[PDB]
Amino acid sequence: ENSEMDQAKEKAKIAVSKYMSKVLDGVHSKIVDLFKELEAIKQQTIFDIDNAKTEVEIDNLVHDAFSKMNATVAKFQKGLET
Amino acid sequence: NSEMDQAKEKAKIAVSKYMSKVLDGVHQNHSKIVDLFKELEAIKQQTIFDIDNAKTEVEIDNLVHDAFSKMNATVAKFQKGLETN
Repeated sequence: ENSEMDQAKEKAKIAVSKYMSKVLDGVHSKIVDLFKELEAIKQQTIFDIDNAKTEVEIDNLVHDAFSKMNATVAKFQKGLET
Repeated sequence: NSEMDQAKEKAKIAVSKYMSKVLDGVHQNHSKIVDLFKELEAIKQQTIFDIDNAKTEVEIDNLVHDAFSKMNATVAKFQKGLETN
């Protein structure tokens, strides 16, 4: 009844997982807290995608997760300063 | 001395390589992904400059990590820009 919109949800969920890997690579300790925080954002974004009703809510949810994940890595980096 | 010289060389390369690393997986009528690339290129040159002027090896580290932190914040601002309404 509602394919295509179910593919969009499925690709967005995967993209959120795939991005979390990417933002971990090149990052090299409060890093375990970095893991946990990113995980929290990913879980919360995939839960909200599962409830999205349009393609713009889905896309907004993805790019917001992307934004939050880069931000979290920014605080982490700033925090390795002395 | 020549170990400060080598510490400076290696920091510049970490800043240069990371600028590729941050852009990976970032993909999405038209995006400001060209201004994000000019913005990242700006943070890099500023930082490569500041490394040369750095006094100690603890300052070199603060510089590298501060640059890492700026590039993720820039990418973060770029992603937020991609939302709508």
